[PDB]
Amino acid sequence: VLPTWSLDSNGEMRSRLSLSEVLDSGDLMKFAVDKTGCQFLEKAVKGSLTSYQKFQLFEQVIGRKDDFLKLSTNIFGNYLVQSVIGISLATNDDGYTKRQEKLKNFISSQMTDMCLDKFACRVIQSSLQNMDLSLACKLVQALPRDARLIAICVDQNANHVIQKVVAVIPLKNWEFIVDFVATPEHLRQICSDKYGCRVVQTIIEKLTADSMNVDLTSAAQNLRERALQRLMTSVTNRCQELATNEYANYIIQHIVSNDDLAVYRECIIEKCLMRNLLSLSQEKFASHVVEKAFLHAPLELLAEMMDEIFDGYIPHPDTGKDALDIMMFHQFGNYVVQCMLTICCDAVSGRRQTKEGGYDHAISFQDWLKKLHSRVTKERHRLSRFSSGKKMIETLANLRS
RNA sequence: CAUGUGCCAU
Repeated sequence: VLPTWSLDSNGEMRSRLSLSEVLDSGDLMKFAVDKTGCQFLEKAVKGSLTSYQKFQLFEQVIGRKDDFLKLSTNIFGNYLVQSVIGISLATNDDGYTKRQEKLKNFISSQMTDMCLDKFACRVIQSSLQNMDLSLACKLVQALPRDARLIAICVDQNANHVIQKVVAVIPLKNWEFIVDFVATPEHLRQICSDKYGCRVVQTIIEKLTADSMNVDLTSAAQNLRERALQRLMTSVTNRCQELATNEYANYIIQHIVSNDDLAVYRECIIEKCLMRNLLSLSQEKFASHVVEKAFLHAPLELLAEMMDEIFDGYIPHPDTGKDALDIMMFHQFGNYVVQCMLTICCDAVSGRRQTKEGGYDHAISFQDWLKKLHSRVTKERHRLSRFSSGKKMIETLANLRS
């Protein structure tokens, strides 16, 4: 595959082969897509480069559209393109603006195809990270705004381009991605997907006013807050679909677990989880969300949650004597009951705070623990047959000390 | 029932 003027009598490259010989020969494309040839170029381009060698490298690697696209989508050549891009941005000569402008053009024209390509998406992320801000923002504007943007968010490779944008580009230049994701149909498709949920999760974290965003100005905080409220509105409106989904349940858990998103935790608990705890506790994926709600709900909402379990309506009653008995022995609900019991034991033993709003809720935790202990005592025979039941009994048996 | 799900990609 390599041109014969570069091989040995054994079929390998000559030791005294130089970078200028490859650049002057016009056969760089044959080396860059070859295994051992690309690695020669990888070592060569990181040595000392004369003015003309940079001239030749820039032209042949990032100066021709078809050659640039062909190398960016190659299993080996994509590494060479990333190396030359880095050299081009560290070489502040005359054509520093021409080369970066041309590089923008080559990428913008084939933005969707290279995002979806396993190897060219690496060129996108490297360019977003190292290009000047004003140039990197032009690549962001080149992202599609239709159904192709959904395919990017759910692609195994293209989703990292969106994650890179979120990480290194200011929110002002990718706010349209937030409002695209917050569109209900797009949110449904994206949050039902393995890679799409990580994209939405990364967006939520960046839009959170936590310790990592304290460096923002007031204008950047206001912009971030408005984008957060819009996205949270769509998330909370589809909370039932998301909490029960195999992938989106991690997003609802993150929101409920994050103190810096407390307003949306309480919104999720009321609009979605309340009056549905019994049904959701028997769900494979939503039961994890119910555990998080019990762990992190404010004490006023927690009291309503406890009261819903202890004296809750069972519409269309069949099996189980009450909601507590159903959950106590259900294959998934038993983890919720263990969570309820551990919360109450931690509160009674001074391991969990019982004061909120200035008033102590210890008397309520005492009442909930008394109900659970009374139930576990009367059910001890059947609980002894289950792993969960053994742990519930031991939890109450260890609180005696 | 000694029990119940991910992303982390050349």
